Amino acid sequence: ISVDALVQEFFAQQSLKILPQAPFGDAVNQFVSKDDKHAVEMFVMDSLIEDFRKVMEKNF
Amino acid sequence: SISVDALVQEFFAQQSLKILPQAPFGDAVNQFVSKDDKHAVEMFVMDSLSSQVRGLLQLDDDKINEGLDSHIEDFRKVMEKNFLS
Amino acid sequence: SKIEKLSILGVRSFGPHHPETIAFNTPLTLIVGYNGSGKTTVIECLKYATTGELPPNSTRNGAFIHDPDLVGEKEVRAQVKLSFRSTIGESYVVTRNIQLLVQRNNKRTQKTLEGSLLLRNNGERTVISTRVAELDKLVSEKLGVPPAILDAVIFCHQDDSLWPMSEPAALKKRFDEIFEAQKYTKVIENIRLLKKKKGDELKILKEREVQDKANKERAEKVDELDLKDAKAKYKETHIKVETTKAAIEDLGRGMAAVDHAIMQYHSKMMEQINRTIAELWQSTYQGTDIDTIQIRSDVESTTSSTRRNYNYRVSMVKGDTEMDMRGRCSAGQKVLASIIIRLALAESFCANCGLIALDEPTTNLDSDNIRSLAESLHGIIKARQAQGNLQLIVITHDEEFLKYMQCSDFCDDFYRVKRDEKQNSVIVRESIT
Amino acid sequence: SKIEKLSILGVRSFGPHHPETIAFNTPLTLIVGYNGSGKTTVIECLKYATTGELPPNSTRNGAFIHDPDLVGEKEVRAQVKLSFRSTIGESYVVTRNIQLLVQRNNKRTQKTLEGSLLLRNNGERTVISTRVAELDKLVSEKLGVPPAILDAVIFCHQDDSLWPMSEPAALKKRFDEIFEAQKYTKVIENIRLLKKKKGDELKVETTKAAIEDLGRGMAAVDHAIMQYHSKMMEQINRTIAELWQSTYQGTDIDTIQIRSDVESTTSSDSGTRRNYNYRVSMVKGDTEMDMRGRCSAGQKVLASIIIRLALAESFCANCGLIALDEPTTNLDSDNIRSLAESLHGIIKARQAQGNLQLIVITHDEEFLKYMQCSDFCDDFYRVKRDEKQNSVIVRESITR
Ligand SMILES: Nc1ncnc2c1ncn2[C@@H]1O[C@H](COP(=O)(O)OP(=O)(O)OP(O)(O)=S)[C@@H](O)[C@H]1O
Ligand SMILES: Nc1ncnc2c1ncn2[C@@H]1O[C@H](COP(=O)(O)OP(=O)(O)OP(O)(O)=S)[C@@H](O)[C@H]1O
Ligand SMILES: [Mg+2]
Ligand SMILES: [Mg+2]
Repeated sequence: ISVDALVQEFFAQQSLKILPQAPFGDAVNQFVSKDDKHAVEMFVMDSLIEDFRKVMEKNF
Repeated sequence: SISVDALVQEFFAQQSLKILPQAPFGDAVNQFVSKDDKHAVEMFVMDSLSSQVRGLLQLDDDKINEGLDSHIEDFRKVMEKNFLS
Repeated sequence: SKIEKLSILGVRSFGPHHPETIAFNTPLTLIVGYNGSGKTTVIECLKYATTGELPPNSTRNGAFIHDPDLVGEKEVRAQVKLSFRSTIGESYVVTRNIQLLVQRNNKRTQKTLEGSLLLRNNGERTVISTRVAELDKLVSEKLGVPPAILDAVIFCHQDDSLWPMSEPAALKKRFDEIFEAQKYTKVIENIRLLKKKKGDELKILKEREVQDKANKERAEKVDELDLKDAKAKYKETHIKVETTKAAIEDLGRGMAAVDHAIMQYHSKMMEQINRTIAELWQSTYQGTDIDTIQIRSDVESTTSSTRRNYNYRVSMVKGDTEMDMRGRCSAGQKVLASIIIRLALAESFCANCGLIALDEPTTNLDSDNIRSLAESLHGIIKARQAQGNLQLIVITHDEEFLKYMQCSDFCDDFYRVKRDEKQNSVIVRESIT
Repeated sequence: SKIEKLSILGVRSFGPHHPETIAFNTPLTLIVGYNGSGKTTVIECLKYATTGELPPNSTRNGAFIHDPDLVGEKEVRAQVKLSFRSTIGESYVVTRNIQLLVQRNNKRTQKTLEGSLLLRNNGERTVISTRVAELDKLVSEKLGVPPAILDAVIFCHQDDSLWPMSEPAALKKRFDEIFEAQKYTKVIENIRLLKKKKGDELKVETTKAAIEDLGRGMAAVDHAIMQYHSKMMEQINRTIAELWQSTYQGTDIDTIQIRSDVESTTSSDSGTRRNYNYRVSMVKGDTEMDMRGRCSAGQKVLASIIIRLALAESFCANCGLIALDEPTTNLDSDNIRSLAESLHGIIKARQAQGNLQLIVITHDEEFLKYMQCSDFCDDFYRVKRDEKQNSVIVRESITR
């Protein structure tokens, strides 16, 4: 039983449409445990259409 | 079977005081600590002095001039005796 | 002298409709029960009866008192009767009543009702006091035991039973309470103020005197009535002046007298206590880790426009090393040493009535230490029995400890505290064969 | 995730010249000894290697360290070696060395000398860290166990063993630690500020895109936290109820439940902020009443153990690691047997999985017996004091 498992479960219904949901989840866990402060935002800065988001998920 | 109150008495018997009865002095400190009342010791001292000064005022002039310490010495021993009674 | 009987109503696990009564035997009372039976509660009631102090952490929500909600009432009342007799040997009863009320709210409010201390002599009962604050002082005086030590060692709460192992700060406060150190400091300061006031008055009257001296000599030269008045003034002033000088010598010695007696009292007690701890630790503690345990006490003096400051520590010694026990002692070692220290404290400190209550002394102790502790207690029973100066109370759920204790000593009875059909605590006396 | 072996030198009653090693059995390691043997000392060492935390009350004055005075040293060094296995099954070793130095006027200084964590693989060993702060975080990560519960639940000090029964303030502090509540609150506050940060700075499709994502992410964290807390609580409470029912003899109390209470803050910008107040409650018949201030000593110990077991099961990754130091404290004849039986049941149920490590420390005969033979344990450890009064570790085969 997990805490980000529920985070991911939340994004089952509605995809967060222009970031890949799965990389985000590890990112927030990395962000809170690996505690790099910029990365999640930077990850999004690099992130720069439904198809492209799908590709983002596959690559991860 | 020893106590502070008993130990203050022995000290006094070693180094005796001149105008203050010693039994009531020890009772007074006991009352202050046990009966918690703060002005018992002051009330005692003030009484002892007032009693002493009254007796001394009564004394005759010839007696007074020659010695005064001897009379306060007498009255304190009377007070101790009164306490025992 | 002795505590005779205790009646409990509506306290803790005890029902609020029928009281449960315990008769305290001499010189050993054994109380046995399963976990949560209501054994320790008995000791709590004994402390409440004598001290008027409720158990720690039971101060709010009426934790001490039988829950109102359980019995289908809105209010519950608790009454604790303790029948005891003084050193002189006349019997007193102290009754304490507390009510717990449920609010039409989440909160519950607790209030202390009337308490009476009555005296039974001849065929009648006479009220000695109906006022509570008067009760606490009276029970301690009639028993011959100080209130603090009654709280600290005789009826020490199972939750607080390890206090001699506490951090240095807490240890210091408990000892200061036991020794009345603070009250003594207060009395010393009181004497000093009295001395200084008289000292100031002394100066004024002294100078008044020699002024009055000049007037009396002035008058001798002239010679009537006016002369006589001057003579009288001189006598009155010279007398007061000498009286004060005598007062300062007396107050100073009395100051010194108390300070000395205190320090001498403290030192001699510690030494006496320390010797008992050693005797007991050697007799009791199996294991080679420690030969004896001693309390070390240190004094510091502070300067003010006079004060004795005491710090206490409990120490280990095996093979000449002096080791502080704090942070360095085992669980079983903590339990045994605390028991030993309380036993010593009572023997030396308390007026010599063999009153102590031990609640599950066997906590965290191995078989040997259990066997050993029982044997020491049994030894203490045999020596102190003939005189008739011992009441020892043991709370336990341990069968091994039970066996070594119970049969040989003059107890034809012991008490079992079990729960009834309705789940209220009952106190039943089991007759030994 | 297994712990394999622990080697102890110069700590407590243990000598600084010859080390002592304990090998941890599966699924039960029994350590028995007389009072002051040095049993609790072992868990402390187990606690230190994994958490980098010294026992409470032993932080300074080199209380933890075998006293210099006995041996004629100015310095004593204590080292703790723990060889363990990862969740993945890679083999690791963690060592901690500490220095205690004696100066003139009898004053002493205590210092952490060095910490190293190496990996045992193939024939070669590789060092991951010499930094202590890294060590603590990594070992918690490597074992698959959060650092907080290692301190609170897995290796609870005999002195702190009753914490689930402490006053509401302290109890709340402990639970908040276990739930990592503070860190989650900080990360959510962090993302919203970042969102607003970018909003101010404000391709168009990317922006509208980012706002949709950010609202979603913050909502997920907020929702996941609540859901996590509620879920964890309920499974824990069910474990507690079951255990207390199976174990606790006596009819005075039917069950025990942890009650959690919330203060809720409502924001459109910040989502929801939750504050938790915890209390342990009895139930007799239909009535529920708060235990604190109302329970027996035997009830206190038993309830505390049960809360610890439930917490470990639910919170910790399903590796059966827990250490119990004298569980039989203040328990009567019936309750001791019952605990042993419950423990034995727990071992049998959880054994099939294959990874359970249970450590029981005791000096009690009846309790020792029920566990001893029936369980698959082929060995146990006894702790004795030698003539130099140093603690030694002896392994006894029950066969002979
Ligand atoms: N306010 C209360 N109202 C009703 N019952 C209470 C209340 N407070 C406590 N109790 C119960 O009363 C009992 C009190 O038992 P205690 O005398 O403190 O323990 P005990 O008999 O010493 O058990 P041990 O020490 O573990 S052998 C417990 O079972 C509590 O559940
Ligand atoms: N800093 C220290 N220096 C020297 N000896 C110490 C130190 N700390 C503790 N000890 C000794 O080591 C013992 C403490 O070890 P523990 O692990 O508590 O023993 P134990 O097996 O837990 O005993 P219990 O809990 O009562 S069954 C005591 O007997 C002390 O004499
Ligand atoms: Mg009890
Ligand atoms: Mg221990």
